[PDB]
Amino acid sequence: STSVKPIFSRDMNEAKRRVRELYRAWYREVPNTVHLFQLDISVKQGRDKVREMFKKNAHITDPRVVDLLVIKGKMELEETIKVWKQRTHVMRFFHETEAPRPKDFLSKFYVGHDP
Amino acid sequence: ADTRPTVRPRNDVAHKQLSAFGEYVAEILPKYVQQVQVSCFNELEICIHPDGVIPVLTFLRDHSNAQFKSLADLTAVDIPTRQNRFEIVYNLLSLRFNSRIRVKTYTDELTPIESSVPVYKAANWYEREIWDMFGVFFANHPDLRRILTDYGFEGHPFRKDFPLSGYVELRYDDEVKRVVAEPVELAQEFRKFDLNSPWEAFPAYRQPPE
Amino acid sequence: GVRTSPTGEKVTHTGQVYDDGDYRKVRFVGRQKEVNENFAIDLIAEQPVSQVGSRVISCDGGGGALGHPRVYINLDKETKTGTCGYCGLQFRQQHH
Amino acid sequence: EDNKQFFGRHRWVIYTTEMNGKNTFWDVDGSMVPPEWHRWLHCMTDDP
Amino acid sequence: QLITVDEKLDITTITGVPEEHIKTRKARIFVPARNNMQSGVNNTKKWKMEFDTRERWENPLMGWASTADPLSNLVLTFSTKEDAVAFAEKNGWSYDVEERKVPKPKSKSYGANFSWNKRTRVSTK
Amino acid sequence: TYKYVNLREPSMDMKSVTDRAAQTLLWTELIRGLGMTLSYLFREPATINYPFEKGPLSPRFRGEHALRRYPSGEERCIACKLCEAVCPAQAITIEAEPRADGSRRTTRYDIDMTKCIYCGFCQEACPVDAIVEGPNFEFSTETHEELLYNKEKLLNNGDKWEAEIAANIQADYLYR
Amino acid sequence: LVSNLTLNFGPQHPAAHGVLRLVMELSGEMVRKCDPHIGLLHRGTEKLIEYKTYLQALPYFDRLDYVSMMCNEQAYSLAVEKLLNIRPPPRAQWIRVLFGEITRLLNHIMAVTTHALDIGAMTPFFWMFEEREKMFEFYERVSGARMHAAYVRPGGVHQDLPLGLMDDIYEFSKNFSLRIDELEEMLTNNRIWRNRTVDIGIVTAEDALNYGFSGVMLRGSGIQWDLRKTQPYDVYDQVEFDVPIGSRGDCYDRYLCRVEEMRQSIRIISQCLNKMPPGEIKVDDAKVSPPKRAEMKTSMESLIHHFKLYTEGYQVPPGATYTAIEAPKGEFGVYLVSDGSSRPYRCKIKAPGFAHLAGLDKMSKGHMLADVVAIIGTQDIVFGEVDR
Amino acid sequence: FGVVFRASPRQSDVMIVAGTLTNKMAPALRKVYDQMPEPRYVVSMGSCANGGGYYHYSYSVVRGCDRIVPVDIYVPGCPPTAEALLYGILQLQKKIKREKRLRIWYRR
Amino acid sequence: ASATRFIQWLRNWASGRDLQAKLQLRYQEISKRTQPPPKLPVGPSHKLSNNYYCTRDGRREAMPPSIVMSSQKEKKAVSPAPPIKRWELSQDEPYL
Amino acid sequence: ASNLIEVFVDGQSVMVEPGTTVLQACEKVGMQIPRFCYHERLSVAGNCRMCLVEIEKAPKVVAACAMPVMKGWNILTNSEKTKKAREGVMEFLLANHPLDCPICDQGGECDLQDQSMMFGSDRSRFLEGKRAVEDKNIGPLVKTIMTRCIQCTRCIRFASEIAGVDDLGTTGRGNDMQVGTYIEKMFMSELSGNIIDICPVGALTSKPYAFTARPWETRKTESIDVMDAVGSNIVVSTRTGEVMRILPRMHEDINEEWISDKTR
Amino acid sequence: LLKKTTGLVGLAVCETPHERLKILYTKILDVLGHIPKNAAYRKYTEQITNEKLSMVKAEPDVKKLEERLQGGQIEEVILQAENELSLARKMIQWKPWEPLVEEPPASQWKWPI
Ligand SMILES: CCCCCCCCCCCCCCCCCC(=O)OC[C@H](COP(=O)(O)OCCN)OC(=O)CCCCCCCCCCCCCCCCC
Ligand code: SF4
Ligand code: SF4
Ligand code: SF4
Ligand code: SF4
Ligand code: SF4
Ligand code: FES
Ligand SMILES: [K+]
Ligand SMILES: [Zn+2]
Repeated sequence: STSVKPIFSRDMNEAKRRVRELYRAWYREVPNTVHLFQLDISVKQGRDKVREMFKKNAHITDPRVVDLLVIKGKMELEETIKVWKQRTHVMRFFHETEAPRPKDFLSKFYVGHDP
Repeated sequence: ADTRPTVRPRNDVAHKQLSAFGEYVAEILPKYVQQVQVSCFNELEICIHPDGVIPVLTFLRDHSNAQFKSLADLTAVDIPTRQNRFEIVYNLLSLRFNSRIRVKTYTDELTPIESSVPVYKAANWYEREIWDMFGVFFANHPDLRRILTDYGFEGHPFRKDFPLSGYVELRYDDEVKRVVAEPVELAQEFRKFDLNSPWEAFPAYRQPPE
Repeated sequence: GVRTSPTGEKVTHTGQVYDDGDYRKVRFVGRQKEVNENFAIDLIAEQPVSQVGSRVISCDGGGGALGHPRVYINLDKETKTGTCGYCGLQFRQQHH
Repeated sequence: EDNKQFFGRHRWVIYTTEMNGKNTFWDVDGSMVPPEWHRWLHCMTDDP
Repeated sequence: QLITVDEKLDITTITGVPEEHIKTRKARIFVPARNNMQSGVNNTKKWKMEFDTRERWENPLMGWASTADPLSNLVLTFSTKEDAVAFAEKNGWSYDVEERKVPKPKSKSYGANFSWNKRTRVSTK
Repeated sequence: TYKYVNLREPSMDMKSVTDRAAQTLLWTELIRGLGMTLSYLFREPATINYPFEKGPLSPRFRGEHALRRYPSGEERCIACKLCEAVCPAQAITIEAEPRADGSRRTTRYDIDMTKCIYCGFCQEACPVDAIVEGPNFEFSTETHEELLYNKEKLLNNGDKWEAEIAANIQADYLYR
Repeated sequence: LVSNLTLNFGPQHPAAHGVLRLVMELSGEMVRKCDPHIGLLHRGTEKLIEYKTYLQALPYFDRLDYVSMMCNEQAYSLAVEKLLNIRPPPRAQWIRVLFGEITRLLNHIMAVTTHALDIGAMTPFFWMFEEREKMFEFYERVSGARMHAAYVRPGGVHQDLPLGLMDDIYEFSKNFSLRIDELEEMLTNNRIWRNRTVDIGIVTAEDALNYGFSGVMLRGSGIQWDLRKTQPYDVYDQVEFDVPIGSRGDCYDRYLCRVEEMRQSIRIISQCLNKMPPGEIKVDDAKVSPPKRAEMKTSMESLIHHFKLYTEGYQVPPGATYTAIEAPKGEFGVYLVSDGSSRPYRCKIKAPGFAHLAGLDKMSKGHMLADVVAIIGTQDIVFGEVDR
Repeated sequence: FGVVFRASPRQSDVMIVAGTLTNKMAPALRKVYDQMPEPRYVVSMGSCANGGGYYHYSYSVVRGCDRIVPVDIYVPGCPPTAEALLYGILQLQKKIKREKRLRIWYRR
Repeated sequence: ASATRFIQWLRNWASGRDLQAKLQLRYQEISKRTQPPPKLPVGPSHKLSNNYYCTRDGRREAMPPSIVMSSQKEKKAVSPAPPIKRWELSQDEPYL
Repeated sequence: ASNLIEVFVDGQSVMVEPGTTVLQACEKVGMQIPRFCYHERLSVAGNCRMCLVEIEKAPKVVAACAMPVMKGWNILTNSEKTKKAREGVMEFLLANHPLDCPICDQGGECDLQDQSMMFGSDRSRFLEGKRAVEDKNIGPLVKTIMTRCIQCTRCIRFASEIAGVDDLGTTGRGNDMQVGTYIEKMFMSELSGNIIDICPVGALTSKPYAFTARPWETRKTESIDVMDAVGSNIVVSTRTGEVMRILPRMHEDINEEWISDKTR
Repeated sequence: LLKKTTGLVGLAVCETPHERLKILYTKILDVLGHIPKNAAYRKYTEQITNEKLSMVKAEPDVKKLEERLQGGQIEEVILQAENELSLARKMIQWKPWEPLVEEPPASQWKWPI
């Protein structure tokens, strides 16, 4: 059928409220994190990442899935605000050490058998 | 009890009893109970619809003939083939009657389960483990978050389609003066053996063919 | 049975030795390349062929329960000998 | 050895002041006991 | 009580699999072929899902077989072809399907070994 | 059966109470504990003077893996890969080919000693008593690579401890 | 919340039970909320076992409760035998019960000594740890490994006791009762010990059952329950011993249930050195327990089995089972599914500590900070079993 | 020998990494290490600390402390006997006895 | 077991016990470290007749669970088992 | 059609065309009677007597591989009368078989091995000595340790009917019967390598592949053959990123389950 | 005659077990009225509850009454009695007697897969 038990919301309209609230939550918080964890990146970049993280799941349309992303998002937010994470965990969205993997076909053909 | 030392002596007394107490429950709570079966080595199982998580456990904790005060264990078992992949399990010990019984339900990735914390307080941490390791969500949980996995860890490791070695591995990079997580590459790949045998072992459990 | 390759590295019984051009052999600089010099394929040729008077003879590496599993060796073919599967000792039917 | 001592201290060794062309007057270590004695000194057996 | 959802189910954003191992890998669904060295058919029962092979390279030090593919050993079992596929779609893995190839029945007749005027007449036993 | 470990009801007679009073105001019980320790000060300590003495072991002890030989000299391992198939930690890597004389023997035999758990399943599985755990337990190294044994490093242990590995099995193989 | 403290055990004091990162909230000195963070020692045991044959998986169980080694192995073995529908031989069941109580001595010696170490009473640690050594030698001589034996196995044990072992085990048991008295003479009646334990960490009987407590966390609250006397498994229906019971359900009682139990084991060991029967030590069924070497090296039918049983392992009928034992810490138990092949499909483990630790917050309400030290110890927590 | 039983992190000379090292616990390991006043020697004890031991292939295991700190001695065994470890310590003492800190300085 | 006569009295007086009877150190009561070879017995299935495996096969006996009540396909009330009988105090030492 | 008939497997009805064998009757319900001599692609021989099964209400067990079914039989495929038959038969096969599993290439994928576990007993009473045969030499591919043979007459039948070269045969009688050419000959044929597959025991084994690997440590990657335009289906078996051997993959419409030597 | 203490911490000694039981047992019987007779819960709860109620009246002394109920100490039986009331209350709103709410997919409980 199509009926399925809801988690928190009941339609895309309800969900976006949580999502929008979630962005509000993160946006206000990135500045403190940068000072709190003595990070070495600009408050501009931190808020850029959050927009990137929110942008990677735009095409999601099932209300139930969007609920989970927020719940995890809230959980992940709780850890940072409460400083359960550590300066190592926060910097793990940036990949300060991994080399820039080329995306063009030609460069990939040079390096390895990567499909 | 038979003079076959290399074999487990049955116990028909406890097999009849738990059959009796099984029919008993199937009649009290027919709203939810989908199936009750007893294993040949004297264990009782109460398969239920997930909705009846609270009524069924509350009944077994308080009823005069149940008195299953203690929740021995609570876990999950993934099964990809089934549509409802996960399968929650409750093992309850009744100190009064010196007996055990197992209650099983089902769910999937999205559909949440009703938190049973109100019935047993023991089920608080267990229900985070299930959420932490499998990804099942428990509605109205007092406090739900990863317990075993690492902060920022992504994925539910005890799922069947989560690779053993994982996806990242920490190490120390002197350039950034901190531990850094990188894609996992192994000096030696895990060697998957094919240990099965191509011959039917137990005729009893044979399944019907196509 | 010990030999030294033109590189200056003794060859292991398996028959592996880094060629002159290879770089990995740097790992032995300042240290030594461990090598066992009791080449088994040599110490098994020294042993003499035992002469027995039956078609079928059984070997278990000596010691019984402390050897390899018991096997039976057929010695009819005089164009060669009979060799144990596990231990390698050879047998021959005498004067036949 | 001394058999009047409690089980563990009856048997002891005094390493050589030189082994394999190295001065061990002070720098002894537990890997300087040849295997034959190694079994007796650890009480793995009774016959030296 | 219950909401109505019609969309195509998908969970790829709530599993934590890096995108590099979603849009690139090619899961494969099939019924394993019987090991030809034996005769027991009790391994061509269930449906297996496995992913394509990738690079394995000699370790510089010990010559071991290294790799950087987390899914190399991953293998899932299913009871039916449909369940196997329904696991691929909702996980967003491009997949191929192979039809089961069950042996065709055959006419076994001992007496055919001795025919008055046919070539089934054997010559040794 | 059962028994109450703490259910006493101290008598409240004057002598009884004065005892408890005599206990509190004079630290009698605390003194009694000091007596016990003062006795240990006059007992021979249980310290063995390692390395000149060694804590006792038994012939079953599990130590450094090693590869044995027949009395003739031939190798015992025949690349049956049972030890490799049961080693729970998968620390054994075998690669064999027919030998120049046609025999069945290994070419690669590495026992990564940082994944071994010294379970002992390897020697339980070997059908020819080839791979055995010697009694040596003092081989700590100064670099990681030295703990990645290869076949040459295993035999040398065999050709170095056989004077004791052989004796132990003689002592204990009957229980197996 | 006057001030919240994230008490971390990074500089692990000599506890040998893992490191606990504890998140608390002191309203001055009281504790208004204690929050444990445990995952530091989660290695994925419950997921590795999916890739191991039933034999290969056994050593994992020596590494959950690494002070109760053989006890764990017994739980895993009982579960598999029950699945396999086979019964070990009586001599093995006595050895397992013999060692199952020797381990209980090893475990309780660890709990009391460390628990007394965390509170500064240091001397008893050394005295009793000299008894552990001699107790390891018994572990050493039957299996060859001082700590992790893998001795017990589905279908019995591995090897028989070497000649002259039981003479030593008897000798050890003879003197041990004096050792405990050397201990109770320090802590039992000492006023300082009572101050740190009396009326601390009180748990009501009704709450314990709901919170899933098992073992001495029950019997402290006066509940009469011990799986040996109620659901016996190997022979425990053939030994006389009395189950200690608490009265006030605080730390001091649980210190007396444990000390009392350590005596009741000497009462059981004494019995197992007398009732031990002659016979073999593994199920006489060469499709489950591997055959003797001498028969492996002589008979074909046996050689095959030594082959399959050490490469493919032994199948197991499909089915699920929950099996629990009165492990020294609590009710250790494993829920273990099996799909018919040689590898378990799932192995949930019911570590006794995991339940107790959840109850840490409940017991530390309205207690000073230094009591959180005593409360953790009295639960007898080892983080190998908790996180797995 | 001189090896006191317990020493705080800041008074220590040698760290003994006895036991497994899960990812979650790795960051605090380094943090403690960096706080050790030099000279500081690290001893890896057991199979799970040399190379990740039994749990080598697990997702939440660090495959040896040497990934996280520079090790000086590797004590093999699961677990090493108490006497095996004691040998490892007595191995370090000899290592500290072969240093030429002054001589190297004298010839710069 | 070497402490002079005087000291033995002392530590006996302090500890109050008689420590010289039960000594924490082992001196001679230990077994011999070199025991004679054993001869272990065989199990009940070691025979030569009337020993067919099918009659003593534990694994094949087990059956799938009996489905007591399946949904797809005056009476009294029964407890899971009779209530557990009260435990009796210990006559050996009912109170510590 | 009406030609079908009803037969019972452990009380369960099943429709089978007339002339179907018991063994094939039990196939349609998912049961698989053991078998050593019988190959569905080889002429019936019925000599291993390892497939003996009990038909209810009859004194003598019939050999499923050959005996056709009859209207309304009840094939007791698990009765204690059938089991004792198999343990007895499996006992004889291991009477003179050698203790070669630890060095036998077939070890780990051996029907005599597995079927011994799942059907045969588990301890031996054979107190005598064992037979021991000389080894032939029939080509630079098919290694042959004929001590391990069990006179199943697979290699013999396959060569005659499939390959078309009848150089294989039985020469002798009784316990001294042997399999070979009786002369110094090489059984060289474009399909020669197959006899390695069918030989259920480790008698015939690939010489190039000898001693290199064990069946449990190889990853089987189903693939295709390109040596010739026949497009044979194969199962490349790799290990640690290296090809170790090649095995046929069944495809009834192309190559049944054989592949030419060049492919192999 | 009254116990100095039940034994189980957190369990005070009751003074009027019979009156307290009769009140509670009476209340339990009261609630069952609002449950349809057909419901198996009612008939089973009544059957046992009546058996206990009779044993309350007949035995005049506290002690032997326990040996008739076998629910351990007398206070526990009261505490057990309270639960049954609280359980009986909740059953009204949950309506267990209703038919099976839903059926599982075809192969939900099939095992082994
Ligand atoms: C006619 C004229 C008569 C005039 C005189 C009349 C009075 C004389 C008789 C009374 C003398 C009283 C002596 C006073 C000393 C203090 C004793 C005391 O009361 O301490 C009590 C203290 C706490 O009391 P508590 O045990 O907890 O009882 C519960 C109370 N609610 O408990 C404690 O004491 C705690 C002890 C802490 C120290 C323990 C560790 C050290 C113990 C070993 C050292 C023993 C002493 C060594 C002496 C060295 C001398 C140089
Ligand atoms: S002791 Fe165990 S883990 Fe170590 S190498 Fe041998 S089999 Fe492997
Ligand atoms: S060591 Fe033993 S078990 Fe391992 S491959 Fe060699 S012979 Fe086989
Ligand atoms: S298995 Fe061995 S190395 Fe690993 S944590 Fe346990 S004792 Fe340490
Ligand atoms: S053919 Fe089979 S039974 Fe015979 S030796 Fe080879 S593996 Fe063993
Ligand atoms: S050699 Fe192989 S195929 Fe030929 S008869 Fe013997 S077992 Fe059968
Ligand atoms: S399969 Fe029937 S006799 Fe061979
Ligand atoms: K073959
Ligand atoms: Zn030989």
